[PDB]
Amino acid sequence: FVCNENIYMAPNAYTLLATRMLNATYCFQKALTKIEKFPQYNPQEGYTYPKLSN
Amino acid sequence: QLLDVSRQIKSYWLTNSLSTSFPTVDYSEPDLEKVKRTLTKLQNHLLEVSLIEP
Repeated sequence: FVCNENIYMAPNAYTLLATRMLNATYCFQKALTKIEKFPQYNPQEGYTYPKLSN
Repeated sequence: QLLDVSRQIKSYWLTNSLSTSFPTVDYSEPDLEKVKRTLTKLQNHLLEVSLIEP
């Protein structure tokens, strides 16, 4: 198609869809990355949130 | 969660009433008579007691 001084192959819907799925689940996993395991569990204290100053 | 329920069950085993009053310190029974001397004599202080009489 004439993209004006460019012409392109038409992308699969599944390509961008997979891009969305992958990036979203990546946001989930990334939410599980540099965030998780900071609220350390205790039966008594419960989840804990250590700080130089709370 | 199992740690939670476990701690719970701990509490349930332990929430039972103590069988009776429980031992602490009953050591060294107090004098009956120094008490009497304090009572009497400090209350008899500056008094003309004529013993008991018949």
